[PDB]
Amino acid sequence: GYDRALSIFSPDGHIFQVEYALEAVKRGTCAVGVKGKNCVVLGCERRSTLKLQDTRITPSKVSKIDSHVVLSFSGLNADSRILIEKARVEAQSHRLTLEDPVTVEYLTRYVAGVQQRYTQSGGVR
Amino acid sequence: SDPSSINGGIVVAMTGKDCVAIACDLRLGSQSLGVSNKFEKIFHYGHVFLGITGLATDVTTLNEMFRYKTNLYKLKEERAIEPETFTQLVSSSLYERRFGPYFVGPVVAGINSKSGKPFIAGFDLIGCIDEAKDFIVSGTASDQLFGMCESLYEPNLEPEDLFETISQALLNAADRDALSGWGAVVYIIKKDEVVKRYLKMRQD
Amino acid sequence: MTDRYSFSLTTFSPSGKLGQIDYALTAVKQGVTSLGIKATNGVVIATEKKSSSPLAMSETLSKVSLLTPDIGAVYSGMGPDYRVLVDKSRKVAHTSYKRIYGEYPPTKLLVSEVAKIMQEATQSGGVRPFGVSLLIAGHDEFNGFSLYQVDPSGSYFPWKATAIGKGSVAAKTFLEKRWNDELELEDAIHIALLTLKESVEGEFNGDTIELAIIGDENPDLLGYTGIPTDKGPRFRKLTSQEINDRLEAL
Amino acid sequence: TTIVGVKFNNGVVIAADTRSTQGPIVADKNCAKLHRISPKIWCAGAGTAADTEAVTQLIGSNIELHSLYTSREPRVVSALQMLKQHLFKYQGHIGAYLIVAGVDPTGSHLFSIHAHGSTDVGYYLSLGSGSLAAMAVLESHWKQDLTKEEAIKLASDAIQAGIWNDLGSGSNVDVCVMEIGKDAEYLRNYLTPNVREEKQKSYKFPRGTTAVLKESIVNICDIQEE
Amino acid sequence: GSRRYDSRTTIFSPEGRLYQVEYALESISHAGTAIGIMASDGIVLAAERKVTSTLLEQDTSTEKLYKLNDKIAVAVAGLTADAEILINTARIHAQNYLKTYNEDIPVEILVRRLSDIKQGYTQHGGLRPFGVSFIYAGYDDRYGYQLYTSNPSGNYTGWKAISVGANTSAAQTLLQMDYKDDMKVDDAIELALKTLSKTTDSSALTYDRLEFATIRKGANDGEVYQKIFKPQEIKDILVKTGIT
Amino acid sequence: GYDRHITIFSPEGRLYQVEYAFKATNQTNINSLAVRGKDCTVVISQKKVPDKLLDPTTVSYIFCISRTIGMVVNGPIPDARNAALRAKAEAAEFRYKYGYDMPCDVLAKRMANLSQIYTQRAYMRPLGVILTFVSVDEELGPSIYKTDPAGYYVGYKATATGPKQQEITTNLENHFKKSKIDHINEESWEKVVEFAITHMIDALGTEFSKNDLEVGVATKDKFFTLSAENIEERLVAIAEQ
Amino acid sequence: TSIMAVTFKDGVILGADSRTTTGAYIANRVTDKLTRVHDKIWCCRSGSAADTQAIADIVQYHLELYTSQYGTPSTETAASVFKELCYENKDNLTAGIIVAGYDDKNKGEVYTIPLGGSVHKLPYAIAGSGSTFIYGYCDKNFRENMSKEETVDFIKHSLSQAIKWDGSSGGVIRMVVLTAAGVERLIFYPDEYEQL
Amino acid sequence: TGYDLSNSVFSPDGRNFQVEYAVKAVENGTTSIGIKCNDGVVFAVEKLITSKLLVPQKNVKIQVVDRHIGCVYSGLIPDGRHLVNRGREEAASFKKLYKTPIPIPAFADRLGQYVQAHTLYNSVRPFGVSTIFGGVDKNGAHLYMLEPSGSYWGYKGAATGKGRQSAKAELEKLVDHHPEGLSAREAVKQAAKIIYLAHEDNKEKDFELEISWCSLSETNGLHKFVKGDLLQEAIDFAQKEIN
Amino acid sequence: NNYDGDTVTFSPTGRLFQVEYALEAIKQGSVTVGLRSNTHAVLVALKRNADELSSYQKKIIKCDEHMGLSLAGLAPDARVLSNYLRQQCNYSSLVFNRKLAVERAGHLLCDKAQKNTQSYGGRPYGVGLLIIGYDKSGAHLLEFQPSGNVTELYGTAIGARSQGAKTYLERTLDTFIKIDGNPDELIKAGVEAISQSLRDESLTVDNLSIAIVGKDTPFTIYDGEAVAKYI
Ligand SMILES: *C(=O)[C@@H](C(C)C)[C@@H](O)C(=O)N[C@H](C(=O)N[C@H](C(=O)O)[C@@H](C)CC)C(C)C
Ligand SMILES: *C(=O)[C@@H](C(C)C)[C@@H](O)C(=O)N[C@H](C(=O)N[C@H](C(=O)O)[C@@H](C)CC)C(C)C
Ligand SMILES: [Cl-]
Ligand SMILES: [Mg+2]
Ligand SMILES: [Mg+2]
Ligand SMILES: [Mg+2]
Ligand SMILES: [Mg+2]
Repeated sequence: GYDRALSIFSPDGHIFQVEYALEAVKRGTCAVGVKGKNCVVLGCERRSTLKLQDTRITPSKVSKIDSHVVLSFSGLNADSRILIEKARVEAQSHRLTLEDPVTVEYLTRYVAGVQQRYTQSGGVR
Repeated sequence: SDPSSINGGIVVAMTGKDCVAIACDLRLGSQSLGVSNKFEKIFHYGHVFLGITGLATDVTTLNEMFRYKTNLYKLKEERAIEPETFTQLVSSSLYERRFGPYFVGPVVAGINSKSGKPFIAGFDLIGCIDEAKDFIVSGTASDQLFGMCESLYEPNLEPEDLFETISQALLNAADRDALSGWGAVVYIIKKDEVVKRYLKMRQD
Repeated sequence: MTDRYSFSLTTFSPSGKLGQIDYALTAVKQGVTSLGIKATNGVVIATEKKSSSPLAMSETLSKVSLLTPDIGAVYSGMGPDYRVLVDKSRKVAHTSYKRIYGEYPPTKLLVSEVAKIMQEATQSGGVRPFGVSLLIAGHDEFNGFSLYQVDPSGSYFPWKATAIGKGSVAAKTFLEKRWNDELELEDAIHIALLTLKESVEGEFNGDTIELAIIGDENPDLLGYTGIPTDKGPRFRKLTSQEINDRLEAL
Repeated sequence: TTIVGVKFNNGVVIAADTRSTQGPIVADKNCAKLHRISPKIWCAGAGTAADTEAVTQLIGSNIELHSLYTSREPRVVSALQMLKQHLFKYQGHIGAYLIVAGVDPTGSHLFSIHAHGSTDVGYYLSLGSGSLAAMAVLESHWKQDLTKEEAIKLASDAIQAGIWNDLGSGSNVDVCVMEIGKDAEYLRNYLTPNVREEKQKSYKFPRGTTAVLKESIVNICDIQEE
Repeated sequence: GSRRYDSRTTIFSPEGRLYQVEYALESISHAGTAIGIMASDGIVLAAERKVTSTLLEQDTSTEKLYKLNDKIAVAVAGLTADAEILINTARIHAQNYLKTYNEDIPVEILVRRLSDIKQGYTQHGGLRPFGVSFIYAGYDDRYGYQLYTSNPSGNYTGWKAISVGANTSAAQTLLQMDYKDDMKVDDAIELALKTLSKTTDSSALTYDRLEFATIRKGANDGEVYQKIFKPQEIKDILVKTGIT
Repeated sequence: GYDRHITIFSPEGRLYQVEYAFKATNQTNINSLAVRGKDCTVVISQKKVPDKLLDPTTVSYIFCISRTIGMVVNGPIPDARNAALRAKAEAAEFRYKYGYDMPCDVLAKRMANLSQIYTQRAYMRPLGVILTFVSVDEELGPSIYKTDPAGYYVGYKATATGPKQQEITTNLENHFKKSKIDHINEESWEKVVEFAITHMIDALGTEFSKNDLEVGVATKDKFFTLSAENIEERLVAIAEQ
Repeated sequence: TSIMAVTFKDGVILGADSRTTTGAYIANRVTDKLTRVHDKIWCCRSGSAADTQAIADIVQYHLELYTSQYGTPSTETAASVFKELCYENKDNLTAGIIVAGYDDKNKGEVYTIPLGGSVHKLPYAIAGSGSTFIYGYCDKNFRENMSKEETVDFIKHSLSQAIKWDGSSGGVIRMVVLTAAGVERLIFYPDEYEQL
Repeated sequence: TGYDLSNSVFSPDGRNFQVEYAVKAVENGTTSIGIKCNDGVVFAVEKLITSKLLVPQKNVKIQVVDRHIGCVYSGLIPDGRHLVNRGREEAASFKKLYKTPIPIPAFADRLGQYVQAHTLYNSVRPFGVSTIFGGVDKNGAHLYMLEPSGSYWGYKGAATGKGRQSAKAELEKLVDHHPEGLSAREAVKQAAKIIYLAHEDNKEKDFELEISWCSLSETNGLHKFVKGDLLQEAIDFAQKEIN
Repeated sequence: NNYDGDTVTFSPTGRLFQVEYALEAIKQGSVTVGLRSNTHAVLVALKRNADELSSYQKKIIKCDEHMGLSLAGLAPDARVLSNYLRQQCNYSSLVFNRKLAVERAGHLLCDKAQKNTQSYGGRPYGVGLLIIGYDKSGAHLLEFQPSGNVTELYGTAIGARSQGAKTYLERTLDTFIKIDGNPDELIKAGVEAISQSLRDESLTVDNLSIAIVGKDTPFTIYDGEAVAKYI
C-alpha cells in the first residue's frame, strides 16, 4: 500500500499540510452557530455565483447526524461527506452498545479524533 | 431435513410448433404446513423465462441474482440475452457453488429472437445442462410429471393445443404430490406475444 | 525489496496534459504503418514486416494475431508491449466471457477489456502506459463486421477505415478518397495493398507484407466435423502466395 | 454410463451411450457423454455429468490459450497432465472419470483418468456401470492392427453390450473418430436402436377442457416511446 | 529508494487547493461540451463529439451518452477510458441496491456513491484522480426529474440546467438567459441545440458531430422511457428546430 | 531528468534505461555466433581468461538449460546466471505442467515476456544481457531464437552478438546469398562446428587456440559443450585444408 | 501389487506385476508399476495409483531441475526427495515406494520407503500385498553379487509365487535392468512364469 | 547526471555506479586470501590490532558454513556476516531436501544469485564485501571469490582488500613455480608469508595472523582453524622470509 | 552531501553517511567505561542530568543474571537492543537450559544492527553499548557500534572525552587484568579510569553508576549511597 508521510514537521515546528487544510476552510462558504437560552441556530452562506441550481436536490449545508444532533461545515464539500457518514455510523453504534444516543460532546470528540488520525497516518492528507 | 423437499412445488416446460410453454404450481410449505398459495416459481428476463423449484430462499436468491446479471448483460451487450446464452450463464453460476450448492431445479424456456427456434433446458443443482427437444420436468412431483409428459406429449402442437397438454400434465401430477398444488400458472410463449393463464384446481 | 512504487507515474501537468500518455503516443508515431478497412462482407487489417536483419526469419515474428476465432489484432509501436497485450487479451476473452456465457465475446466488448488493461497502466502504481495503438477487426452475430482503434490512454473509437503509426496522415487521406459503403472484401484488400505501398520504402511482396481478413466461416480450418452449428473461424491470415497473386492485378 | 476407447491402425475411436439417471429415473434419454477438449482431442466422461463438462471446458480453455501461446497444435499428454493434476488437487471430490483420446504431431493416444487423479495407458479401455459388459466384448474381439471400420464396429458393439445388459446405460450410441492427418469426425447418434413404438391412443384434449380463473397479456417488451 | 520519483498526487498547495484536482479540471475544459436541461415533463442530454472524421462509424459509436439503468443516464466530459471505469462501478451499485431493497436506486444515492469514489482518489492512495466530469439525468418517485454534476474533486450539486467541458462560462450565460421554470421537453431540446450551436468551436453544428438523449414520462401511462437518439433522428430534430 | 533513471517514456517516446542495458551487453568484450546444420545447431563464443590465478574450467557464458535447450549469454556474468537459473526453473515447470519438453522458441518468448515486464514496471531494472537459445526442436527442427533487454525476440537462420557482431553478420549474410539455403548443408555436427569457427576467423581476422574458444552443440534429444581437446581436434582439421 | 528391487554384481533390477484392482474387478491388467525419475534412477510403486503417480511426477520434476543446476543426482538424493514428500504428507498419502538406481561410483543401490515415510537402504527390497507370501522364499534364496541371469531368475521365481497366492497381483511380470551398459526392459508372460 | 544516486540505475555507459562504490568499501578493508592446494583449500586474513586492549585470538573473522565450507571477506564486516547467515540457510535447505552436503559450485551460485538480487532494486544497497570461500566436495577441492556485483569465478589463488595487488603478485609466482601442485601444509606456510608481505600496505598498526584450511588428507575434508604449534610454525616461516 | 539522504546509498569513496551520523550521536553521549580481570567484569558510567531539579539519566541495563550493558547515545534505541538481548538470553535458557555465551550475544546484536543499514525506509541505531558478562569461558567485555562492528576487549570507553579513559586502561592493562578475586580493587581501577574523562564536574553520589558481574557474583547495579564508598 501507499505509505508516504505527507503530514510531517518543518524546521520551525509547523505541519504545513494541516495549515494548508485550514486555507481550504478559509475558502469555504461562511457558517455560523449561535446558542440561545433554550435553542441553538446554525446559519450558512450560499454563494450566488451558481444560479440555474435545483435547490430541492442540491446537497444542503446542515446535516442531521442523529434526530437530536446536527453538523454544518466550511471547506471541501466532498471531504465533509466522509466525516458526516462516519459520524452517522458512530451515532447508531453508540445507541446499539450503550442503549443511549451520543452526547453532543462525545460525537464532537469522535469527529475531531478522525480529523486528528488523518494528520499522522501514512499515505493520507 | 432434505433441502429440496422442505418447501415443495413443481415446474414443467414443453415445445410446440413455433412456440414454447412453461408452467408451475403456486404452493409454498413448511413440510406438512401450507404457508402461501401465491408463491410463483416462473420469472422472466426480457423474452427468456426461468422456472425454479427447490428450497424457496434459494429460488428467491437465484431470481434476484439472474435479474442482476441479465440487467448488466443488456447494458454492456446493448441487447436482451437469448435462451441459449442464458442457459450457459445458469450453468456457470450454479457450478461456481460446486461444494456449497443452491438446492434448486432450474428450467429455461423461450424463443430465439433472431432464428425463431423454440428452446427449453433443465439443470441439476450444480449446473449440468439437459437440452431436450420434447419436455423438461422439475420438483417434488418430477416422477409424476415424467409419467404424464411421456404419454400426453406429441411434437409440433399448436399453441392452444399445447396449453391443454401442459395444463393436464401439471394438474394431474400436482394432485398425486402432497407438497405441490394450491393453484397453478401456465405461460404460452410465441415470438412476439405471451399469454399467462391461472388454472382452477383442488385446494388440498 | 517489495515494489515500493505504490504511487502514480502518470500525473496531470499544470496545462492539464498527461505527459506519459502523450509520450507513449509519440512512440506509436515512430512505429511502422498498419491499417484496417471495413467492407460490406468482411474486414482487412495489414502492416509491413520491417525485418531487423536479413538473417532473421520474419515468419517467426507475427504482427497480425488471432485473439478469438472471429477477432484479429494488428499494432503500431513497441512490439514487446503488443505481444504481452495479445497474451492478456486472449486470456481475458476466456476468463471474463467464454467461461461465463459459453461463447466468444463480441468485438466491442473484447476491445473494452483491452482498453481497461491499457487504462490501468495509465493510473496504477509504479507502471508506465503501453507504447502501442491497436487496430482490432472482428465479426459477431448481432453487430456484424466492425473495426476498432485502441490508444495508450485506453480510449477506443470505431472506424470504417483508418491507419496508425509512421505514414498515418497520408494513408488516412488515401482511404477517404477510395472508401464507400458498397465495397466487397476483394475491393478492400485491393485498396489495403494500394494504401500500404505508399508507406513502404524497400521490397513489397508476400514475404515483407503481413495481411489478415475477418470474412466468411472457414469450415476447412475448424479441425473437426459433426456439429452443424460450428462452421469454423472467420479470421484468416493470407499466405505469402495469396498476397503475390493480388499484386499482379494491382 | 457406458464409455469405451479403442485404438486402430491410423487413429483412436471413442464411444458412449446417451442415458442420464437420477436414482432409478431416466432424467435424459439423449445425454451427450462425449466432450471436445480441442479440435483433435476428445474425451468420454463418466460420473458426475456437471463435473465431466466443467473439467473438460476448464482444461479445454487452458489448452486453447496454451496452443495460441506456443503456436503449436495441442498434445494429448498436455490435456492428460492438466486433468490429472486438477483432479488430484481436489482429492476425488470432483467426480470425473474420463477416457481421453486424440491425434497430435506425436501420433495417436488413448488414456483413462480416474477421479482421484490416477492415469492408465491401453489399446482398449472402458469406464462406468456398463464397463464390465463392454470390457467382456472388447476382451473377446480386440486384436492388434484393427482397421478404422473394424474399430468403429468393436467400439459401438461394446457400448451396445452396456445399453442392453446395464440398467445405468441405454438409448443411443455416440462415436467420435480421430484419424492421423484427418479432421476428427463426431458421429452423434451413430446408432438409434431404441425408438419408442407408436402409442395405442392420441391424448390430444378438446379445447376448453381446462378450467381457467384469469387471463392477462405479459409485457415482455421494454418501456415504450410516446 | 522510491520516494525520489513520487509526484505526491494527494497534497494541498499553500493556498489550500488540491493540485491534481485543479489540473484535472483544466484537462476537462478542453473536452467536448455536454449540456443537461431539466423540464416539468422530462430531461434533455445533448453533447458535442470532438473534431470527428468522415471515416468514423457514427451509428455504432458512443463516447458521450451512457445508460446507468432504465431510469438514469450520464453525459461524459473528459478521458473516455476513465469514465468507463466509473460507469461500470455505478451500473453495479444500481443493481446491488435493486437486489437488496427490491426498488430502483434513488438518483441522489447513486450520484453520492460515484462522487465518494472520486473523493477517495484525492485524499489517499497516491494515485492520479479520474479526469472526468458527469452530468446525471434521472427520475425516481421521491424527487421526480433530477439533474446533477460531479467533478474530479468528488463534489456534486443539483441543477435546473448545466454545462460541462469546453466553453461552460459562455454556455451557462446563454442557459441562464432563456431558461424558465414552466418550460417543456420540446422547448428544452431547442434550447440545448441552440446553446451548443453558439458555443461550438466548429464552423457549423451537424448530426455526425452530436449525441442526443431524452428521459420522458412520454411513455404509455405511468412510467419513464430513455431515448438515445439515432444519427437519422438527430438529423431530423436539427431540421425541425431550424439549425440546418 | 528522472525519465532517464526509471523505465518511463522520455518526450521522444524512448526508454533510456532499456538503451543503457543494451550497452551493458558488450561490457565483457566477447563475440558469439550461432548457425544451423541439417541435423544440428552449433553456437561458438570467444573465451578470455585474463588472470593467471583464475581456474579456466569455471569461466563460461554457455549454459545447459534443459537436456534439449542450450543458452549462450552476451553480458555480465551475474545477470547471465540470473537469466540461466530462471530459464532452467521455467523449462522444468513447463515439462511438469504440460507433459512435454519446453520448445526453444517458447522458452525464448517466456524469457522475453519477463524482460518486457522490467521495461514497464519501475521497481524492476532490465537485465544487461542478450540470450541466444539453441536446440533441435522435435517440431521445427534446428532452431535459433534470441532475446534482448527491450523484450524483443525472433527466430534466426544464423546470428551473431557482441562488439564485432556487424562484421560476423555481414560475413554470414554473404555466405547464405551464395548457397541460397537457410542452413549449412552438412551431415556431421563436427563439420558444422568447423564452418562456424572458420567463418568467425575470417570475420574477426584473428587465429584461435583450443583455450580461446567455447563451443556448444544441439542434436536431437541432447545439447552438450565441447572440451578443450574436442575443440583442438576441430582446429587441426581446419588447418589441414 | 507385488514389486521388488534386487542389487547384483553389474547393477540393480526392478520387478513388478501388472494388475490394478477396484475391489475384485481388474481395472487394468497391463499396468506399468516401474517408473523413471532419471535415466538410471527408477522406482517401484505400491499403494494408491493417484498418490504414487503424483509423487513420482513431482520427484521427476525435482531431479530434472537438480540435473540442470548440479549435474546427475545420486540414488541416495532421489530417495531423500521421495522421503521428504512421503514423510511431510504422511497424513494424506498411501504410498510404499522402492527407489533403485545405478551410479558408476556407488554401483547398484536400493532404498525402500514404507507408509510412515522412513528410509531403509537394503541389498534387496520387496513391497505390496503380494510381498507377504515371499518373505520366506526371498530370505532363503537371495545371495549378494549374483549374475544378471541369476538375478532375473530370482525376481521371476519370487514374483511368480507372489502372483500365484495374491488376488491383488497378476498379469505380466515387468522388469527394468540398470547397469553401466544402459537400460533394458524385460517382460515375462503367464505361460512362461506359471509353469516354474 | 544523478545516475549514481540510486541502486539498479544504468548510467549511459551501461554501468551501475552504486555497485562500483561498494567495491571502494571492499578496497578500504583489511587483506584476505585463499590458496587452492592438491587436496583442499587454505584461507588467511589480516586483523589490524587497533589497541593493546583487543584480546588476542578472540575477535575471529573467518566463518564456517555447514562443516566443509570456509568463508573469509574484506570490507564492511557486518555485510559479510549477513551473507554467511544466508549461506548457512541455503546449505541447510539443500542438505534437508537432497541429503548430500551442498557442493562448492552449487553453494557459490546460491551466494551469487543473492548478491546479484541486491543490484536489481533501489530499495536495497549492494553488499560492501568481496568474499573468498570454498572447500572439498565429491569432485575434489574448489576455491571461489565473489564481488559486490554478484560476479564469481573459480580460482587457483584469490586475494582482496587493501593489500590485494601485493598478494596477487605472490600468488601468481606460486602458480608458475608449482604446475604439478602445492601440498596443504605448504599452502598454510605460503598463506602466512603472503599476509605478512601484504601487511606493507597497512604498516602503521601491527596485526594478528588468522589461518583456516579444508584438506582431504589433513582434516578429513572438514573446515578447521590452524592453532597452536602449526600456527606458530607458519608465523616463524613468515617472519624468516620478510628478513 | 548528495549521498547522505538515506542508509541505502554508498558515497563515491564507499562510505555510508547515515551510519557515520548515527556514530556521531554516541560521541555527544555521556562517558561510560568497561574493564575486566579473569574473575570479574566491571561497567562504570557517568550519568547526565537535564538541570539541578532533574534526575540523572540511567546508563546501565541488566539483560540476565550473568550479562548486562551500559549505553551512550539515544536511550530509546538502547531500550530496543537491550530488550532484544533479554529475549535472546531468555530463549537460550528456556529452549536449551543454557546461559547465552557473551560472544554469541555480540554476533546477534551485530546482525540486528546490519539489517537497518542495507534496507530503504529504516534508519541505523543511534547508540553504542558496552556488554559485560561471565559465561562458561570466564569474564568478557564487548564494544557494540551501530555500524554492526562488535569487538571483544580487556577494557574500553565510549562517549564524550572517552579517549582519556581509553589511554589510561592501555597503560594499566598489565595491572588490572591481574586483579582476580578482589571486586573492590577492580571497581577502584574503573573509577580511576573514568576520572581521566572528567572536566569541570567531579564524581558525586547521584552522578556515578557502577555494575559488576563475576565468578560468584550475579549482574548487580550500584547507585546512590552504595557508590559513596568509591568516591
Ligand atoms: C455416467 O457416468 C453418468 C453420465 C455421465 C450421466 C450416468 O450415466 C451415471 O451416473 N451412471 C452411473 C455410473 O455409471 N456410475 C459409474 C460407477 O459408479 O461405476 C461412475 C460413478 C464411475 C464411478 C450408473 C447409473 C451407476
Ligand atoms: C499396488 O500397490 C497398486 C498398483 C500400484 C495400482 C494396486 O494394485 C493396489 O491397490 N495395491 C494394494 C497394495 O499393495 N497396497 C499396499 C500394501 O498393501 O502394502 C499399501 C498398504 C501401500 C504399501 C493391494 C490391493 C492391497
Ligand atoms: Cl509469459
Ligand atoms: Mg396436491
Ligand atoms: Mg392438503
Ligand atoms: Mg524497470
Ligand atoms: Mg493372482
